Amino acid sequence: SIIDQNVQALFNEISADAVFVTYDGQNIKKYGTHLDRAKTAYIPASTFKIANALIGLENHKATSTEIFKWDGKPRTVPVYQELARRIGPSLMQSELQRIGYGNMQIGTEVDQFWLKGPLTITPIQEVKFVYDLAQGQLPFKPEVQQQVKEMLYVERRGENRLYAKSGWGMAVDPQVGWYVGFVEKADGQVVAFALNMQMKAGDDIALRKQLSLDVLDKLGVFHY
Repeated sequence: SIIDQNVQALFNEISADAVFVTYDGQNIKKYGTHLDRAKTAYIPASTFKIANALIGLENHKATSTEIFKWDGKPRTVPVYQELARRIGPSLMQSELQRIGYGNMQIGTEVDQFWLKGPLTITPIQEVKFVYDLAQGQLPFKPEVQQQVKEMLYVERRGENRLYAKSGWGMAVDPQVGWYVGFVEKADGQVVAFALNMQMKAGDDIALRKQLSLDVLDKLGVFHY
């Protein structure tokens, strides 16, 4: 109660339209200025990178070394567009259906469907997806799930490990901002999370991360 309250107090300090969803395998919890956002569908933007990498590796369209290398070039970080193209529309479509990702619609010959639509996904879907990833519970090779996990690795605090992916849909209006991830605790326990907020042009690039970390701190889940 008092922790939930204290988190709710935090969202007074900023005027952004936002939700923060957590999932621990059992309960969805929702915090923020506009809780309706949790069950609203938005374009994944670069959060799609999570599905693209999994699908690419599972169907032998890239190795993890190749993806890790592409991700680390002098250069945020976007979907590996060449890999999406190697997967191709037919396979992407059937793989997204197979795994149940968002609305599972990519259109027909849409180049960057994660940026333009028609693909969308709720925060609640996002947070359950990366939870499944964290626990090896997606229908992919365990090795593939582990190597996608490590692509998302941000930070360690003790043996509490933070994993995250940011997104910013600049081509939809209103624009959408994502910070999706999970904290894998030292014991083994996992708390998945999703920041979803409305973005503007000229907004601070660092705010999604910093707001998420402040929530995770208040929640007792991770102390950056």
